[PDB]
Amino acid sequence: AMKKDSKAPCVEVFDERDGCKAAGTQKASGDDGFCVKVSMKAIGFNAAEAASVTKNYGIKRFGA
Amino acid sequence: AMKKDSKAPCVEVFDERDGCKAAGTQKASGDDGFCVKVSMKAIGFNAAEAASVTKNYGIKRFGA
Amino acid sequence: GKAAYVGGADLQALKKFVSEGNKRMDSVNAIVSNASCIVSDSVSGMVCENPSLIAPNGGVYTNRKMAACLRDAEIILRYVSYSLLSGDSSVLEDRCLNGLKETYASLGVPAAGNARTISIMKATVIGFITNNSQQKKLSTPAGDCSALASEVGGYFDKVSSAL
Amino acid sequence: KAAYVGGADLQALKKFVSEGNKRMDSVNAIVSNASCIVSDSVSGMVCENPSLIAPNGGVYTNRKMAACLRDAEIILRYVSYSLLSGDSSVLEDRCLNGLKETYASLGVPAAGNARTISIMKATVIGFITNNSQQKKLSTPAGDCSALASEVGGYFDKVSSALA
Ligand SMILES: *CCC1=C(C)C(=O)N/C1=C\c1[nH]c(/C=C2\N=C(C[C@H]3NC(=O)C([C@H](*)C)=C3C)C(C)=C2CCC(=O)O)c(CCC(=O)O)c1C
Ligand SMILES: *CCC1=C(C)C(=O)N/C1=C\c1[nH]c(/C=C2\N=C(C[C@H]3NC(=O)C([C@H](*)C)=C3C)C(C)=C2CCC(=O)O)c(CCC(=O)O)c1C
Ligand SMILES: *[C@@H](C)[C@H]1/C(=C/C2=NC(=C\c3[nH]c(C[C@H]4NC(=O)C(C=C)=C4C)c(C)c3CCC(=O)O)/C(CCC(=O)O)=C2C)NC(=O)[C@@H]1C
Ligand SMILES: *[C@@H](C)[C@H]1/C(=C/C2=NC(=C\c3[nH]c(C[C@H]4NC(=O)C(C=C)=C4C)c(C)c3CCC(=O)O)/C(CCC(=O)O)=C2C)NC(=O)[C@@H]1C
Ligand SMILES: *[C@@H](C)[C@H]1/C(=C/C2=NC(=C\c3[nH]c(C[C@H]4NC(=O)C(C=C)=C4C)c(C)c3CCC(=O)O)/C(CCC(=O)O)=C2C)NC(=O)[C@@H]1C
Ligand SMILES: *[C@@H](C)[C@H]1/C(=C/C2=NC(=C\c3[nH]c(C[C@H]4NC(=O)C(C=C)=C4C)c(C)c3CCC(=O)O)/C(CCC(=O)O)=C2C)NC(=O)[C@@H]1C
Ligand SMILES: *[C@H](C)[C@H]1/C(=C/C2=NC(=C\c3[nH]c(C[C@H]4NC(=O)C(C=C)=C4C)c(C)c3CCC(=O)O)/C(CCC(=O)O)=C2C)NC(=O)[C@@H]1C
Ligand SMILES: *[C@H](C)[C@H]1/C(=C/C2=NC(=C\c3[nH]c(C[C@H]4NC(=O)C(C=C)=C4C)c(C)c3CCC(=O)O)/C(CCC(=O)O)=C2C)NC(=O)[C@@H]1C
Repeated sequence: AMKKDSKAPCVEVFDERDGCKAAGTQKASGDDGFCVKVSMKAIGFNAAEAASVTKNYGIKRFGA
Repeated sequence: AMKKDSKAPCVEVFDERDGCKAAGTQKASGDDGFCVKVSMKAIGFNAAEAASVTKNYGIKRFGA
Repeated sequence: GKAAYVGGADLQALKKFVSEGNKRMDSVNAIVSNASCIVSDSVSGMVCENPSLIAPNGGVYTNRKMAACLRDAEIILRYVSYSLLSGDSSVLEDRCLNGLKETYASLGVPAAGNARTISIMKATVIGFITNNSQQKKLSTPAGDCSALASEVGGYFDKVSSAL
Repeated sequence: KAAYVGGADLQALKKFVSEGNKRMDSVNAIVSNASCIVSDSVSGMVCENPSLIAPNGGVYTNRKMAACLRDAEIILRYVSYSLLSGDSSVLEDRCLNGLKETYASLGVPAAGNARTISIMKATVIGFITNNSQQKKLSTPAGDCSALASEVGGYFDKVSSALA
């Protein structure tokens, strides 16, 4: 059931085939540069983005 | 001197005069709804944004 | 209750188990890498087609109500992004939609507003996956991602129908 | 760690710097749009000189591009802190002191830095003077010409230090 906890699956997709590596981020084993990370996190309120939409909803963007 | 540690002052500005308050955020004394927060944070590398600019630099956005 | 990290042979099996694995990872990446603009453009579109939503005591009048709505749009988008990663809607159905229609009837979250936000999110995601997005294109090998655009379209439709 | 300035603490601060209320809106405009400011300025650098991303150009490969985007944000944030405090002593000491010499070592091209800085400057001033075309600031309407001149001067400080 929908728990009213604001939690959703946050997916991150990594393609590090250029060889560049950040200290501390090797959490899994592989030899191809690919990784997918999934976690459940609470999605938070963003007053700054709320403010921006409230002010700017009437402007068409992105060629949309 | 510039310390080569990527740390910069991250300023946050808060205007909560509508009275909406978040549990666990009264970090200073005041009830007029204004606050400024400053912390020093290492600014991180963003490969996703790097990839996007590499692909999309030639598109004029935002009616620039 | 912890982060799952899938790489190596674990990920190679996942990508064989789902159809069109490599294009599917790119499709997921497009949704999550653009999550903020997808959400903001869709909720903005809700309002500009029906601006009484932001009139006094309207559905997203005041920053708290607008913030709650942007949050919900993101929650829904991310359950859709996970359905596309895994290729089934079990988790979307059971943990996002199940009981959501009834929640929104009590709180006064209007159905016609939600349906427009969802349709715009679907249209925006399909535009990225098909490189019909105009301000940003995906950085992928060129090809046909129409099947995957259709499939993600069905996940969004499941949300629409549920509401 | 974090310092928090509000109430009487903040009320006196808005008193020792000019146009306290417009000033705080101006800072909020920089930090709330930091990502788009940085990405539009580095992108314009490259579209004006696309050899910067050709093989072994200054922002060729994601690492070099990511490092440049990072530096543009670092510089943008030290400028936002200058506008908050009404002086540039922290920018000068912690950001600019030693930076031209570090860049000439690493070969970070001065021409490109100079253009990133000019676009970030034009972008910030555009927001503060209501010349941004996609998004406007959520503020009372009025003239912020003086504060645009001041933040312009801090950007000019960076350009001269790195020229
Ligand atoms: C994530 C932002 C984005 C980038 C970057 C990009 O390149 N494209 C992006 C978004 C995008 N939006 C759409 C489609 C729509 N957006 C809206 C809302 C805006 N239209 C308005 O009238 C309005 C208020 C004035 C807006 C704000 C709408 C209505 C659509 C079409 C949805 C529909 O009719 O069902 C797309 C899809 C491709 C396109 O260009 O339309 C994309 C990629
Ligand atoms: C933060 C993103 C943004 C929003 C949202 C908004 O409403 N305006 C925004 C940005 C913005 N950009 C500028 C000015 C410039 N941007 C560029 C880079 C792009 N020009 C290109 O030719 C190009 C490659 C194809 C780019 C990408 C440039 C060159 C400028 C002009 C800088 C100058 O010297 O004048 C502004 C300022 C106001 C304007 O629209 O020009 C803003 C607000
Ligand atoms: C080199 C500086 C690159 C760059 C690398 C970064 N990766 C970051 C986070 C990260 N990367 C992975 C995938 C990696 N881990 C694995 O186990 C495997 C496969 C087995 C791979 C492909 C993961 C899982 C993560 C998240 C780690 C976590 O969740 O704890 C990263 C972020 C660090 C930061 O936020 O500053 C970086 C910088 N980024 C760049 O721009 C250049 C191109
Ligand atoms: C009600 C749900 C609002 C909303 C509230 C949030 N505020 C968040 C963080 C925050 N707010 C302040 C300012 C406040 N604290 C003070 O001490 C004073 C003045 C003396 C005031 C005006 C601060 C300093 C902070 C940061 C707290 C910290 O340093 O950790 C906040 C968290 C955002 C998030 O977690 O993503 C929220 C949700 N946000 C909304 O959308 C509605 C409109
Ligand atoms: C619609 C989705 C897009 C489009 C996508 C295509 N991607 C193609 C090949 C491809 N993508 C990746 C990266 C992906 N695989 C992973 O495991 C993960 C990270 C965990 C990532 C982000 C790879 C490795 C490949 C194949 C090898 C390569 O060329 O480097 C592709 C070619 C057809 C195919 O492989 O099925 C397409 C069409 N292309 C488009 O034009 C739209 C906008
Ligand atoms: C260029 C900067 C802008 C422009 C800005 C204006 N702001 C004006 C008044 C004003 N702004 C705030 C919020 C601000 N003060 C704070 O303490 C904080 C958070 C710590 C922030 C975000 C307030 C409270 C006020 C007072 C007046 C009111 O509530 O209506 C303003 C009016 C002139 C003046 O007060 O000096 C202006 C012009 N306006 C523009 O058109 C450009 C884009
Ligand atoms: C945006 C397109 C809508 C709109 C959205 C609102 N939702 C509000 C409160 C709310 N939303 C949920 C469901 C959300 N929580 C979850 O855990 C999940 C799935 C895991 C989701 C999809 C809940 C449980 C709640 C109430 C508790 C809470 O807010 O945390 C809301 C505020 C309602 C109120 O103040 O009573 C809004 C405005 N509103 C609109 O008009 C558009 C159409
Ligand atoms: C972007 C507009 C440029 C571009 C920038 C690059 N900078 C690179 C490495 C780098 N940057 C700094 C200074 C930075 N660190 C700090 O602590 C502060 C202020 C407190 C700043 C502004 C340093 C110390 C370094 C080297 C150490 C590090 O990266 O942590 C960089 C990579 C250079 C290399 O790999 O040798 C680039 C590409 N490059 C361009 O072409 C445009 C003009």
